[PDB]
Amino acid sequence: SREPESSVSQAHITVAPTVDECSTLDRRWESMQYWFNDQHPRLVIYLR
Amino acid sequence: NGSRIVSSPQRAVIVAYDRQPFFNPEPRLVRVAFQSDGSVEEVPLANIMIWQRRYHGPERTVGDESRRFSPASLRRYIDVSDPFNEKKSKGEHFLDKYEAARTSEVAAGKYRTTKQITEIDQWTRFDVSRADNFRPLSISHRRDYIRLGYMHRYTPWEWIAVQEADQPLIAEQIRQDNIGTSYFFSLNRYWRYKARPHGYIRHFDNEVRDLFQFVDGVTPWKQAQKIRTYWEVRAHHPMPQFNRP
Amino acid sequence: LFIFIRLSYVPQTGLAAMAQRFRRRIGPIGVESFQFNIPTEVGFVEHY
Amino acid sequence: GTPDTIRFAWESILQEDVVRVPDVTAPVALFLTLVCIHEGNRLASVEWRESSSSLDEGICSSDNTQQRPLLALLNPVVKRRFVTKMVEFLLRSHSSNEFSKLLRKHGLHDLSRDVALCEAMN
Amino acid sequence: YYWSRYRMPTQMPKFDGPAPIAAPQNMNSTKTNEFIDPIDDKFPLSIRGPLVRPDVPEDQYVDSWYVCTSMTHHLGDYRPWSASAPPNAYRFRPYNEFDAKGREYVEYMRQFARYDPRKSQGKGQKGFPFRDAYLTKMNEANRTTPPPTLETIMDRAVREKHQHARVLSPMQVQRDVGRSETPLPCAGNIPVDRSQFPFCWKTEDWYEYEVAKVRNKRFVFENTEEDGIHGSEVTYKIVLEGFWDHHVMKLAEDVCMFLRDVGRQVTEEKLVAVRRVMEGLTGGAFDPELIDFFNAARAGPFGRPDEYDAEEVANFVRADLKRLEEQCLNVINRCNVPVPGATNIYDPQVSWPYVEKLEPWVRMAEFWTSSSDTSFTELEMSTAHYEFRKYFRVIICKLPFQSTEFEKRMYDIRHWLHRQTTCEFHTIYRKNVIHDGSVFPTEHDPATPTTHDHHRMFSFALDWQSAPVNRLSVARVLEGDDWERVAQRLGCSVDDLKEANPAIEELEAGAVLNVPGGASRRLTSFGAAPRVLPLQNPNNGKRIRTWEDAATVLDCTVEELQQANGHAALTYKQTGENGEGEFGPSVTELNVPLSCWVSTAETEFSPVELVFAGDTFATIAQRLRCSEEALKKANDGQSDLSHARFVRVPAEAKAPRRLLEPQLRSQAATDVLMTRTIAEEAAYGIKNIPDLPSNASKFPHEYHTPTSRFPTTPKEKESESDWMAYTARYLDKQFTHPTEPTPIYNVNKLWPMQQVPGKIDQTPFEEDQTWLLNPIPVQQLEQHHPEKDLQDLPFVNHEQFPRSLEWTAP
Amino acid sequence: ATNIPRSAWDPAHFNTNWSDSYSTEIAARRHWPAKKWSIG
Amino acid sequence: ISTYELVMLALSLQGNMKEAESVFSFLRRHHNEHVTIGSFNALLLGHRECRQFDRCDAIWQELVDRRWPRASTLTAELYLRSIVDHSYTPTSGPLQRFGNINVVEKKKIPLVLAQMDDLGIPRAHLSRPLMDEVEDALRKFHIYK
Amino acid sequence: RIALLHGLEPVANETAQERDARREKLDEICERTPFDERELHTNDDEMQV
Amino acid sequence: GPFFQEDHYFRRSLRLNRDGTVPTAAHEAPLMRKIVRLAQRGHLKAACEEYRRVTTVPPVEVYRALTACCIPGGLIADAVAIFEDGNSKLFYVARDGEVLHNVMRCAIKAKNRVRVMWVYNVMRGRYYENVIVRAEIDPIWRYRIALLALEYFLDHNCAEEAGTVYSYLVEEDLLQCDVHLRVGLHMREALSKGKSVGLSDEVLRATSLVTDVATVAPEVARELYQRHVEALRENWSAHGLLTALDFTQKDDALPWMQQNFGDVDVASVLRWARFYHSKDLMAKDRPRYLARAVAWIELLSKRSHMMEEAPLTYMRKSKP
Amino acid sequence: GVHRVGYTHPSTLPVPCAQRWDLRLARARIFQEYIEEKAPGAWQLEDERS
Amino acid sequence: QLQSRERLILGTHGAGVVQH
Repeated sequence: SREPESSVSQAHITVAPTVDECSTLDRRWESMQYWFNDQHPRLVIYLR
Repeated sequence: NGSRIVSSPQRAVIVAYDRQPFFNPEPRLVRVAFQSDGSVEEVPLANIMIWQRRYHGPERTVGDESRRFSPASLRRYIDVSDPFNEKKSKGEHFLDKYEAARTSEVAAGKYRTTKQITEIDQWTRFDVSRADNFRPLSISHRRDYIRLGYMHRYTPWEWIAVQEADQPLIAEQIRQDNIGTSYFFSLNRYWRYKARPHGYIRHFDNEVRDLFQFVDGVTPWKQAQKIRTYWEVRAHHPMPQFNRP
Repeated sequence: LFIFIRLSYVPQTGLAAMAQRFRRRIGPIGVESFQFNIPTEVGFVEHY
Repeated sequence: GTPDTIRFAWESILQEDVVRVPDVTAPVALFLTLVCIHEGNRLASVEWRESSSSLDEGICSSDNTQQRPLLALLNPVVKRRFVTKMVEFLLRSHSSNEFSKLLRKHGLHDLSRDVALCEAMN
Repeated sequence: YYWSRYRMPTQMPKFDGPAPIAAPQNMNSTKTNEFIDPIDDKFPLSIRGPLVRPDVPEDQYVDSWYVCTSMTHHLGDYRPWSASAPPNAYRFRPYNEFDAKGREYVEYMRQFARYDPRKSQGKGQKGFPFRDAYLTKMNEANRTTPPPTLETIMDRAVREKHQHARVLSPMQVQRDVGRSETPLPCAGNIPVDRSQFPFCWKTEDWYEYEVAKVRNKRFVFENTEEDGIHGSEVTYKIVLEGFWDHHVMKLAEDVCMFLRDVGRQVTEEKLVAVRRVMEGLTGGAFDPELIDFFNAARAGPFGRPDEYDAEEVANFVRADLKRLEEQCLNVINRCNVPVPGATNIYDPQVSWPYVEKLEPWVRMAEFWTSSSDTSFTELEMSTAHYEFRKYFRVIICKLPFQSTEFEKRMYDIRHWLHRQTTCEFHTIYRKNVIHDGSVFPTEHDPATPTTHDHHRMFSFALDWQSAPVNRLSVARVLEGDDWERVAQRLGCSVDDLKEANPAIEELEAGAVLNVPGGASRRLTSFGAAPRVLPLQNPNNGKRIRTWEDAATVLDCTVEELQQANGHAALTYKQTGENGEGEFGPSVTELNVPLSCWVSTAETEFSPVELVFAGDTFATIAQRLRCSEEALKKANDGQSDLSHARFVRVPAEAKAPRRLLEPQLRSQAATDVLMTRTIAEEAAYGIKNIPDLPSNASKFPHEYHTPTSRFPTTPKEKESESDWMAYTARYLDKQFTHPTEPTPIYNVNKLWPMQQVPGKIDQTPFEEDQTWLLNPIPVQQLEQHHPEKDLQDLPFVNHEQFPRSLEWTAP
Repeated sequence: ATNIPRSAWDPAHFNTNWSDSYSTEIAARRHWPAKKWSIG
Repeated sequence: ISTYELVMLALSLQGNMKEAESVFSFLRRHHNEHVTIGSFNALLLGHRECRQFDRCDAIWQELVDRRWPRASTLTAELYLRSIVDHSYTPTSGPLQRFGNINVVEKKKIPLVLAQMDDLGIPRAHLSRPLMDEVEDALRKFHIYK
Repeated sequence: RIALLHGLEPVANETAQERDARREKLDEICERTPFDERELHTNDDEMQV
Repeated sequence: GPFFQEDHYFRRSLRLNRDGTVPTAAHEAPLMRKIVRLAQRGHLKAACEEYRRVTTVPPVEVYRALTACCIPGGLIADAVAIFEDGNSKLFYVARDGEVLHNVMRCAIKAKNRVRVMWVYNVMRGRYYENVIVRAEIDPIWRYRIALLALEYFLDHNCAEEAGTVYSYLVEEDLLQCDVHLRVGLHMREALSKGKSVGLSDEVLRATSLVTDVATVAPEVARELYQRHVEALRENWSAHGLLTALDFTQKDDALPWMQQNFGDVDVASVLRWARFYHSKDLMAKDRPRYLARAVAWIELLSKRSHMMEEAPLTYMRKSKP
Repeated sequence: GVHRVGYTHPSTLPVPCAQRWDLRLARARIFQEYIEEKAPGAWQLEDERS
Repeated sequence: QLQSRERLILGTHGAGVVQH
């Protein structure tokens, strides 16, 4: 019994930065919506 | 730049869209206004993402408004002169005053047009032999199969599986390829497993060199000598030559 | 902008080697200076 | 001043079907951001060259902007108090069919024919 | 038996009744029609109306076979007109806006308003803009919009200013009587563009537009890289053929739901794969194969070769996989959207896949019915028309990635398909064909030009080889060679030659070296030099006598000597010193077969170059790809070129002109076909055989080759060229101007027909007299076309398979 | 993967919007009374 | 890496694919440069064990896509044995009137061999007992033009 | 509508602090933004009040 | 049938004679000479246009030459097709070790990991060819092709597939066919002189191979130790996994090596990685041989991969 | 008019450019097109009905 | 979004329409 594989976009999704997603934040190739998100902006995390 | 340059997902909301296959051609430019400041531009539906709420239905983007249960589950009633309740007063009118009373309104037509729900449609033999709107996983249970008047709308998965298995798979259906095209040999490969050109003479380039070679190898000039033209024999007419008119 | 043309221009070798690896695009992918990887379209019928 | 390979890489980037801006790493992100900051300090119109609400103002031209709510931004508890003292002035100032008619053309016929009553009472 | 399926589970109907009411039981002189219902027909039409089958969307009926009736494909189960329309649909319209021609044309105007030319490319006749709109845009005199007549401005103004009433546009004038037409039409303010409407255009616009539309029907790159519905990698159009359109209307639904459930699973598989792949991409997730493919380039965009790491390729593969997931999830979203309630498989925008109708193959045939042998009239009047129909449906799975497993699931619908229904699979799948350096060279033109003679009839098979050229990839080392001298000879870099011969460190004589494909001076096999075979030095020291001698000294088979040698075969008699001097070269030399020829620089690459008009030695170096110092060294140190007509090109040239067209078939591989005609022509001394009589041109119309063609061009006078040269030589012999001063360039007068230079030709005439007064005949005998001639006539037009006439071949 | 696909037996793959076989072919063949109006 | 691949292979011979694919998720999302083909082997064995012959084919096509890491001949053997055990897996009574259906799950086997030929894993470098059923399948569902 | 409008959608991997911050964030605009009435769709056998 | 005249005309003639031999004829011998000479000269398309006239079967050398010509240009495609035309189509004439060797060379020069394995696959054969049609390959040719496959792969870093081919090497115990070819030749010297011969470890250690390969033992082992200790320093580094290599004890190097990586026979790895394109590295480029045999042992030995593992991170278990 | 089909080399012009009959020759080489030389210039009829 | 689906559509044998 396996769920129907969701149609959710795991690629364009804005997800909460874990400690182990920011432990690598200086290394990932992301877009400027990823950096300039309103919800959990990640460029501010990078610059801090 | 060539016809557009496209970017990341950025939230928006639709302020103007047409469902018409004419007012909104291929591709359907979604006239949208974004979330940053409300900038209105036409971006097609290829660059739009809907917050699905379900993975299946045609309109995933609205909820599932539950409706009120009826303990009189088969005892509902539906007026049919107005099914959609369009004939009702939602607000008291200024013409409500001249209203003659319920006197002589003997047979208030809505009360005699409303039907219990079972009545509108019949469960006729088409419904008793009704065929499914999906691929049935098995119809072994269908003891009403043929004598009783049923035929599936879609071959069941099981008999598709029989019809797939019972017969092989041709090796020329896979089209694997890692080497590339063989420029020199593959076309001049063995004379049995040869690529016979087909169609016109203008594709038989090997065979025709071959035909010249064979025909010269057998046909001697001591045979092709005598073969006359028409003019080389017509020469000895008393009038071998006269200009056409 | 030169950074951009770097982030974006995929040489034909890389384009073909991505589309063969992950999209199962058939046909060899060349590494010699000669080999020009050309994505064409082959159409045919298989009537059985 | 730049080799033709760069412009030809550009036309090759552009002649696609759906060209996409590829992702970046944060040094490159901030670099470009600051680039464009300095550039938008150049290319803007004077009304947007100093104080604007977004980075591409004074630059984007054919923008169909939707900017009609000017009074809705205002705290409506002030606009209630505003019209309470505006409309009664209208009602007591002139007598015509130039407010009843507007109510009727926006549909407010219930208020319109009654505005006619106060317009005869003026 | 095989006659026992023809049994039965009831007892029969028993003929135990009388004739039903008003049945036509034959009285004496009742003209009897057994068929018509006796009651329901004479029941008046004032009551019953002219319905003979329910008023219900005609696509529910099927015309029966053999029965002059019409029955419904669903056996009498009906759905009323209002099931074939949106809810409350006005006139049951598809969209309550406009009728059948209103929809299409609102749509054309809209598609033009959103038309993009850089977007139209790679699309078939669909990307073709509006024919009328594009043309009214294209017109010239429509660029100006004529103003309103000044009398009309004065007239509208005497009404508005003077007469104090406003003139209204027809959409504004209240033509209504009782209710007020308010609001007015919002079109009451449209502009007037003679450049947009009215539709005016010119005729070459109309023609080129329509014929281009017609010819570009097939040029569809069905696998673009779009987002969602116009993006694909493998397009399977399964065209199902069935004798009845209802068979295939339902068949396509069966197969379309089967393959929607298939395609959904196969992209669910590919999509979970793609997602888990894109899941953990960073500088620590990559392969050496991919780096060695990303960086297999000698130079790139920065003016320097590019080094692509694990991460510069990381963003590349992640962008690509973002693209593939976007397309894949768009597919699946189309694959769940059709539900039993409102599934629309005749529109892809809703469904994956969509059943494209295909116009039916329809074979209407007149044919007699009477077998009267006396009268042709009474056969003709008996003509009955009957139709062999064969309808189709085309399922278009535009999957953005080829999955052989799904294809396996698709192929075995070939078996579970329905009755009297088959399937042709069209697959249009993206591929990779490599273009490559050694074998398919982009070299300069040769020295010797391939004129029209090299492309005559049967030259396609005699005069040319089947490309590509075989280039001798094994280079023999010269004795006093260097490491860079063999590279300066083969047009390669020293290190690249090292790397295509990585088994050696220092070059010894007599060795063989693998030629790198990056070499630009590689020689074709069997160079153009007829190899010499002189009889000066045998082991006898005097002369070579036998025949097998050449077999061993040439290292060939005896049938390559005794074939290639026609003359000497008849003068040697296996001894030679009885060689008759009628064939001089054959006794002192034995002509070498082409199979043992050898190719070198001076027979392959041209020692000489043609000078242009404005050529400086800088430009000669820039063209033939060496140094100007090498050119001034190998050219006796000349300074200016307009004082010469050739140039010596030293072997230092990396990109040298070739001496003959490297593909051309050398005449020797054709002599070795004509051997016995060569042998017998030499032995029987046919100087020639004339094809036409010696007075052939004295009689113009008797002798017409099966090539001869019309209009038969006249023999040219001296200088009939133009009017300036005409008055110069013919009227005013002392005129000042030689001819009309001519651009030094090329006048393609004969346009667009590319015509053989050196041939005196006419242009398509101007005056409608010369065709009446030419000697041109009319087509008297049968009328052939080399393809149509298979079908032998219009009336008996043959066809191998019942394919649609609008078939879009893949 | 599975020669008979998931979405057909998977209750997790069952349509929340599976509108069944008799449902639409019953609610379709109806024709609601043509006389909603006293006059028309 | 051997500890993670043995985590996976122990869970895989335990039958706990819900935990093995979890290990694999952590790896692919963190250390895919450190995933070798022995861990995908753990998966192709454990799904074979739990009869998850859909996940087996999912990861086989996953690996035909990702030709990194290269599938060891043990992995080809694993997947082919999975497909043959699966094609012998018998259906139900309401499905068993016309034939033993999952015999059709012996159709991909030739396509498996094609993707092997294209992955560089020689079919002669299998087992002979497994090649028994596979040569049977090649004369069963496989034919040359 | 307003939640996706300004982008206060629930997040797959969000933590409690962000959750209630976003909640009190959206509460501020919802409780202060007009409620849309044309959306008020009367279903079967429901009273339109 | 569809192919009626061609198939039945082919088979009603041209059948294998009870002598077990292939049908090589009289009138095809001169044309076969033409083909082999042209292809040897390297005139590929010329030889192919002539092969287009092969009516009867060609002897195996014709395919030998027609595949041989492809080597310099890297015509893997033309070469594979030349192989397949006799392979299984012409009574498996093309199934001979040297033709497979030519086509393997083309796989090398075309840089094709999957074509190397396809050619090693035809080499492995199956029962149908190896027994029914009896087109097997002499074990020395099996070994030469297997060493070419390993020399391609471990030079191309294809560790998994090279280890696969060496798995067959181990299975057939052809690890020592190198030294056994050397001794078989040494003894074709002794027997040709007329001296009787002997087969033992003495002649094993007596061939030049293990004499010259036992002297490189400190050189290879020092390198192995240093590679793996600097790798751990790179990535923990206070300890290494590798046991004590007795440095100045120049004797215990190779037995230490087999105790350290006993999963593969270093005796054969070092004697394989000696030659580098027919170039004896152990006489000329000895540091090249050192970093070459070291790459080869580190890749063929799976235990080397273990002690060359990286530091991954540790996932805590979990509960809802 | 009765015009001699002339074709000047890419060398005579004081700007070289690939000339159209040479391009015709390259195309009749690539796709084995027979160049019928008796093709008169006055007979470039097109089938209007078609 | 069927309520208690993990007992009704998933684990209730007869889909919640059949009474056993």
